[PDB]
Amino acid sequence: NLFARMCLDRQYLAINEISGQLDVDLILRCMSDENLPYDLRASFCRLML
Amino acid sequence: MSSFLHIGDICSLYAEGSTNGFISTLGLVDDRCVVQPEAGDLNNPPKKFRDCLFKLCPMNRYSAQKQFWKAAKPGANSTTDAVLLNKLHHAADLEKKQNETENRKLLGTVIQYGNVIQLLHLKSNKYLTVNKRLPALLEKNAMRVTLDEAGNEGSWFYIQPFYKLRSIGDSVVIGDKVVLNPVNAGQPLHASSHQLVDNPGCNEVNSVNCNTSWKIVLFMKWSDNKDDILKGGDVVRLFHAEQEKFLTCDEHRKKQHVFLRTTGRQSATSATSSKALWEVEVVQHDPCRGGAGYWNSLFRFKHLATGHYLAAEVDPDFEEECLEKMVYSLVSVPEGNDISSIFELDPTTLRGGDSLVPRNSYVRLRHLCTNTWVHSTNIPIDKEEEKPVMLKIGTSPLKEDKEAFAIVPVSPAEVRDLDFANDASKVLGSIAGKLEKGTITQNERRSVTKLLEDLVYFVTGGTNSGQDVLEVVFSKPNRERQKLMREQNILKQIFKLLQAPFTDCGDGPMLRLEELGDQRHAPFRHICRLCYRVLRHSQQDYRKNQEYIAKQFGFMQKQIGYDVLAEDTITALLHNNRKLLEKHITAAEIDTFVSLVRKNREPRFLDYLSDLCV
Amino acid sequence: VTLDEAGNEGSWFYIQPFYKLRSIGDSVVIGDKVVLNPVNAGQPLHASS
Amino acid sequence: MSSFLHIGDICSLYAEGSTNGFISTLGLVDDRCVVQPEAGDLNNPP
Amino acid sequence: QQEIKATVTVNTSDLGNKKKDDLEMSAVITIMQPILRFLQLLCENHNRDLQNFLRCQNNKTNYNLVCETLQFLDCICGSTTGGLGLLGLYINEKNVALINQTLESLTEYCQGPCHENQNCIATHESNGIDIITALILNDINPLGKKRMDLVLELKNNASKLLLAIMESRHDSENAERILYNMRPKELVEVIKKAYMQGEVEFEDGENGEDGAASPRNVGHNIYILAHQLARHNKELQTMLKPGGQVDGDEALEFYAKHTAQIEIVRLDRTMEQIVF
Ligand SMILES: [Ca+2]
Ligand SMILES: [Ca+2]
Ligand SMILES: [Ca+2]
Repeated sequence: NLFARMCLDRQYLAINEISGQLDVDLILRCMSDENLPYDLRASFCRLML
Repeated sequence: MSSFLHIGDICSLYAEGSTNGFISTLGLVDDRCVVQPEAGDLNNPPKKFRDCLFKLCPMNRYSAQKQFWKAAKPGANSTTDAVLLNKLHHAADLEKKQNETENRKLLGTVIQYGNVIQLLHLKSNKYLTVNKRLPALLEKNAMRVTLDEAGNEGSWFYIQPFYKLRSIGDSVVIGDKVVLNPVNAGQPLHASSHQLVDNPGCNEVNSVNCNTSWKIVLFMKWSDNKDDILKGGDVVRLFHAEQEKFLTCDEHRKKQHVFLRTTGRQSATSATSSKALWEVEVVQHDPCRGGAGYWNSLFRFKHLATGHYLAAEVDPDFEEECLEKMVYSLVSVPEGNDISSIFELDPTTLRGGDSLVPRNSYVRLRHLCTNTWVHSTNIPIDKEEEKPVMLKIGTSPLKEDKEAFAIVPVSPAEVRDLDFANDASKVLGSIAGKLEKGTITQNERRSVTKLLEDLVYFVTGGTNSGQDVLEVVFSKPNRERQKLMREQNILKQIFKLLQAPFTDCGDGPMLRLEELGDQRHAPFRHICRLCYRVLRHSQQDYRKNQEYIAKQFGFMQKQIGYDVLAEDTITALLHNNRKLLEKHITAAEIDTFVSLVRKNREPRFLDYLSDLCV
Repeated sequence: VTLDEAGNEGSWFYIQPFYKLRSIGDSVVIGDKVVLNPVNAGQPLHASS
Repeated sequence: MSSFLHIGDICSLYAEGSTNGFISTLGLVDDRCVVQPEAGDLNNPP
Repeated sequence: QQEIKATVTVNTSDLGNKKKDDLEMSAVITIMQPILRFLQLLCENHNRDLQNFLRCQNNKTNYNLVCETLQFLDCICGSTTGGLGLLGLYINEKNVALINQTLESLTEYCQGPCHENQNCIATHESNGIDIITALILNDINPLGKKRMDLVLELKNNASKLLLAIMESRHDSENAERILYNMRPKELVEVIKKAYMQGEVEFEDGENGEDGAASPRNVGHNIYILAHQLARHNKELQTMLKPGGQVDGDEALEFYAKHTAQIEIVRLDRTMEQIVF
């Protein structure tokens, strides 16, 4: 949640280095993985957005 | 000539005998009666004379109120009473309305010896009561004389003659010496000689058999106590008409300068400050009589905050400038018995000389001693200041209609609130000073806790009803009371008190932050929680208070996590505030939050620094 | 600004206060300083140089 | 003492400010309004 | 009165938290009942001289016993807070007899067209008349669950007293107060409610031949009082008209067909209108 609120409204100063760890594939795999509770998946959704 | 006493008259009581002096009160937060002998006498009234005034009232019915009060406490648990809660609460309200109706109807009637009366303290709006079940403080076998807001059966008094000249059934004459006997106590009100330890010169007043007589000194007639008429003892603001500024007196360069403050506010009459309040006084032959206001009377203006008197005197600086006009300039003098402090009042329309002065009429001020007229000057008082806000005021022998003032009345409730704020600030400062050394007692803790509860109810604008004070929710709080709490240094004393227990003076702090989890510090946790509650209530939906509090953000960060309710206050401050979060946040606060996460890892710190960047 | 024998719509004036002491609805007192505004012109009567 | 204005009162108008003087007229044949500053003032009427 | 006011004990600890033999009558209180009985017997048979001699004795100082009795009733029944539906916890089994005696004595003060006594009682400074109206309207608890006959006697005596107040006078000087205390509605629902209780008790039979304190008789007295009051209240006149579309009027037609008006002339050649 802190990352998602940190990267709001075109903030490249955080996006440029946070995105280096969480690529689209990893976030999307966290999307599909139903084992995790839905709140973590929602946090992943907002982070990817 | 003299005359009889009447219901509704305002008068003071002068003790005479073993100890002589006017009966007064210590303050709004304290409920003790005091006779001060060295303040003055009949020929020289005390400087703070408006404290010593009482109002004559008839009996009040307290039966239904007694039934409601005497067991409103929790003592039983069934399920068969709420209907009569509502029923006899309505009954008590009806009784209050009936009391007010009979009080209005009976107003003006003559008081005779043997009648039963109640004394209402005008400054506090509290009745004078005697408690027969409680002993006196400094005396053992006396009774306790205090002040109660609503009164009770102890408020009733017999008015009885101290002289064999008068007899029961005779009307009471102004200047008579009487004896005040409570209905339910039977012991005359006694002006003891037991000096109060904490206030020097204060002598306790209690109920015991004695020979003390109370000389009734009139101050205002029942017919002259009209709200729609200017009268002595009122509080007003002298608002300049054309300049659109308020006449204030403020300290500068170790001296008091009276000036016309350059109010930058768009609204002229919105500038509500405690230093712009003036005490109107009508000059009379009797030093202890106030009277009403007439167009041809003589007036004095007294600064409410400092007590100084407004006067015009031969200016010492510009007189030297006259040899290198404005002959005299207004100043504030400490003494008010001189002839240089007296003023003449001039109407702005065709009003008869003998007519009463309307409450909020424009006027012109003429200095009687020099026969000059007041005038507004554009010369700044503070020359060295880059943005002057203090404009000099002088007087000129030439009269003109441009220079006029407005007598803006101030409601008594606002004055009561201001005095309550002053007293609360004083007692909070004293408590903080005592607590930073760790030499307090249990009664002081009770006093400060009930003071903080009263502060909560004062700022929130509500009334006590038995509901919890910590978890109470109100509507939009009173605005002017928030302004008062900011201006009267209540917030400063709250911060000092919050820093007090943990302050170190060379021997170590008297309390430890992580030690608050014990059961032995429950009252201290309660005090801290009440302090943070008043902070949160004060900062709500107000810009100036939020800006004032945000300066102490670095102080109030490091107390989070100890269940002192700093969480709610800090969250409210960061939530509904946008610009302050921009200009009072630096790397220090972020680093502090990061460290607090590192040492005491818990998600709510992460939420705290998450929601302050969005 | 001229003089007309019978007058017309230009003869009408607003009597208005020049001082903040007085307000609309207040009676006019002898010796007061006022402002003369024509009804249909809106420009106060000016004593030019 | 003073009093209020009434309909039907006869009064003069005295300009004050940049130029001060009583408002008057040039004559019966001329239809111009004139302020004459050097004629006099409140203490010395024209 | 002072003893009653000081020694009255209403437990208000059972009064602030819930629905989200003791102190026998004193001698100074017990002696009131013979005093009231004697002062009642002084005015039986409509003795006019002794009726108006108890209010103005034409001496150096005059003591008004009628006002004092009214104040005694007001204080014993619960003062102004009693008349707000709080009569239940002010009236117990001990003081029913005393209140009944006060009501009877007041009635015999007012029986016969003693205009001065009626004006004095109706327009007194205290609030006894509100207490009487509360006795008629509001129910009594817990007396209304155990002792029905005592409550019926209280209601009957209050009804008789209010009829005596409005006895043989059509002036609007005393009716407006009684109308101010109680609105026409509560009158109408009390009249209606008495009817069902009366019919239920009459259906049981077993020697129910016109009991003095029957709820039917109390409702009839209330109806007579409402009929007398209606001359100064058009709304009450409209509500008293029977045959309305609203159900429950059967009480209204029952009472309207058993009420008669006549018109007599007194010995001093004045006309009075009687409802019986
Ligand atoms: Ca005397
Ligand atoms: Ca003062
Ligand atoms: Ca003027």
